[PDB]
Amino acid sequence: GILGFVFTL
Amino acid sequence: QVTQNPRYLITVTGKKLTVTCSQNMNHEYMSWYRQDPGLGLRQIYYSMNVEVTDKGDVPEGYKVSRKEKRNFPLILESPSPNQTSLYFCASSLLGGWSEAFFGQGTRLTVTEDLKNVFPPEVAVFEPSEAEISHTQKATLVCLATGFYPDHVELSWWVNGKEVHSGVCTDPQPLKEQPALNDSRYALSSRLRVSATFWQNPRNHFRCQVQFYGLSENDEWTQDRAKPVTQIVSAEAWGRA
Amino acid sequence: NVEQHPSTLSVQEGDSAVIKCTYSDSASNYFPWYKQELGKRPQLIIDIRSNVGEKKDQRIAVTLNKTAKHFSLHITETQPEDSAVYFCAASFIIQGAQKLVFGQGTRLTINPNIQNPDPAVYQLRDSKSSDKSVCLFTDFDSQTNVSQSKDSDVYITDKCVLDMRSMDFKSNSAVAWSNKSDFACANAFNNSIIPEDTFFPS
Amino acid sequence: GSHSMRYFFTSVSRPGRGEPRFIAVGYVDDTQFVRFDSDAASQRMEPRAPWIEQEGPEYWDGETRKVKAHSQTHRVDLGTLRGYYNQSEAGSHTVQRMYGCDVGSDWRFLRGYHQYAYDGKDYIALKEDLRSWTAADMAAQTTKHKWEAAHVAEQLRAYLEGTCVEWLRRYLENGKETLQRTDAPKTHMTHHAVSDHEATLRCWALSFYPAEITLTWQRDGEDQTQDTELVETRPAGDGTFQKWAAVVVPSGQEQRYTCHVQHEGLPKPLTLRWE
Amino acid sequence: AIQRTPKIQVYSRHPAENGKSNFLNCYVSGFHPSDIEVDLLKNGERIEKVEHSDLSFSKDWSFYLLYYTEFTPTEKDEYACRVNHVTLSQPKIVKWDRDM
Repeated sequence: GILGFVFTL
Repeated sequence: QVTQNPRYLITVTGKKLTVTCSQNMNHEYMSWYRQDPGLGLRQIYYSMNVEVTDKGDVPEGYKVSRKEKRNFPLILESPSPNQTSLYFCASSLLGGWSEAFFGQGTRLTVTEDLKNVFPPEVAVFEPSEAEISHTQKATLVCLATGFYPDHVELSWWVNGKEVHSGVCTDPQPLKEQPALNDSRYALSSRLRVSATFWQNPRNHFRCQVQFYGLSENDEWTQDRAKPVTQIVSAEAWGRA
Repeated sequence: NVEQHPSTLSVQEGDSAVIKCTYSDSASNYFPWYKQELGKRPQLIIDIRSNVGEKKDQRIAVTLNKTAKHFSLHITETQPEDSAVYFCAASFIIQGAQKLVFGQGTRLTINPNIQNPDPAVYQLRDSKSSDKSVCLFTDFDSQTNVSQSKDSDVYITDKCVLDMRSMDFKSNSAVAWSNKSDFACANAFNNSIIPEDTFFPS
Repeated sequence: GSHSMRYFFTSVSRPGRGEPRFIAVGYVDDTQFVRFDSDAASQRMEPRAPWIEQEGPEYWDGETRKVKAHSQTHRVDLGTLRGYYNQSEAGSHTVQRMYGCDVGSDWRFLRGYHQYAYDGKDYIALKEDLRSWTAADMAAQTTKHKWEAAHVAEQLRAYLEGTCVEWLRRYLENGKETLQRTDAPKTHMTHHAVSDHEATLRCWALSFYPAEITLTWQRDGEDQTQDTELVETRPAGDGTFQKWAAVVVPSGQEQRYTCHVQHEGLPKPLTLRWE
Repeated sequence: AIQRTPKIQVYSRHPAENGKSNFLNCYVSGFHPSDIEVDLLKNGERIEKVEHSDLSFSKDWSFYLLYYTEFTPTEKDEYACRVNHVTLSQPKIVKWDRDM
């Protein structure tokens, strides 16, 4: 399973 | 910093308005929130970067733009009474991850009719001789009544200087007639001094209320004085 | 959803305050607290990330249970300046973005510890008019609750604390008024509100 | 022996400000098991291995919502990067991202990865300590500094050392018959005449798993890479891999040359010779 | 930008045995950017039913894809992969040799 948070560069 | 204007605003229903938000913080992320009693901070729209915009949880009735990094205005094409609120712009280095830097807030009241706007009447009530005798202290009370909207700032001035010691003002105004959707408001404050200080007739105590009202440009056709932004005061002098 | 209850909390000066938030999404990974003084903007005071169970900053701290999905603000040794609305948030993915979702807020009030209570009701006259007065309930201990009026024409304010700093003196008060000429102060500050030892002349 | 889980993400802008294409794939070892393609109809994370299909709706819905957020993030990123590199909106550009974890034979965390490329070049990477970042160009420093300040690495570290490994372990167990197998190479040599008096010898390895393999040529027991051709290990299409190596030799000297095959499925390395 | 031309391999899934069904593969790798056209040819013509893998990439960030279709090798029929990429002035054709 993949990351459960995201963040912009 | 994050720069949000205006601090106070009155509009009639249906008349387009824009609230500005500017930041010079080297932040890509900006957002708009609405703050209402019991509901916290609800997101209207957000912008992850220049020319990127996305709806928040309460976008209806609002629009935004992000043509450059520093600015993120909020547009209300057709203001509704239910858009009466406290609006906050915020910016962040990384949305969802870091400090939200808030603007000062915009307090917007959308009114059905400019006729409903009224400045405060202000009165000062003098210390009781019973209190003076019992406590050697003296409490003044200021009452500001009959204003709408609830956009006021109350201060006390003693011998011409603003004071904060011995003061407490109601955090929130009272509705004079709660069932009315345009109920005018009242607000109280106390200033307490020494009985000795009060008993000097050269001592001067002024309750000042700054009211944020109608602008220069607003039309006004009623016969009472136009309820523009103004200061309304009452004052008492000490009594031996 | 991020839930913050209670809406309101009163604590005595010097005691501790605890404010709790619950959240729905187990993936939430950032949990900040914002303080909003009356009339002012929200400001971040402390935060925590999900890799940590407690973080402190002297008097204040945040504790997190990411399994049970709740977290709390702790304020120890409260000071009057701690009086404010506090908002929690949780960050999680909503609608394709990592988003701070705010709770509803908690209004914290830090009440004074009244040294020598001297409850009293006074009537105060307008500097200008002959016919206008207000009522002042003052110098009561901080556990005293003040009801609002159930009368159309009687107005009663909430409690307010003033600090006469040069005297090292604090006092509570509430104000009441009415336009009915047969109004008496007791119609607002009745013996169901004021204590038995209340000084109430005239 | 050792195992890995890896996710690969590609976001590609087209000229003219159109909406980018986003493709995500996930691998356990050398076996793909999921996909998301923005071009496809479903708009869902989809299975690409039999052992993952048993996962329930909360999986698929959850992976879908997360991957869509990945996608959305990268769409923004493509714009942001154009800014950072002072690029026009005239061309097509690419963002790539990979992350995942390795475990040892004991299935304990060994290593984690989380890294980006822009237009095919390294942009930023999480270092091996999972606590710090590497970014070569100036343009990427802004990102490093954002992510440092927001403590992104701490959160990635918890996933990579933790969650990631847990998933990998789950997939290894549930996909045991597929993933925990070793398929030893089937080998053979061919011979064709070249020119008037030379011959190509080609050493073949087929139907092996995993993909890691070594093929080498010796002349009279001396390793040789000269006049040697080695192709990239390639997918057969059935979950196994293929590879070959060739040498060109003078005719009559074929028997000097030996091909050596090494693979995990082989008890001992193999030697082949043309006869 | 970086532009990297694809490596190309054309081959069968299983050992070619004339007259027996098989799969024809064209593996392209090591290319950048990702846009690429790959056709499998039978006697010079594009085979219509052709599938491909999901886009992925290698450690060095270069891309790879597998294109594939059912086929039956014969003695007579010729097969090939044709590749178009920004880096190629004209399409590149790689003929299938059953021993490659």
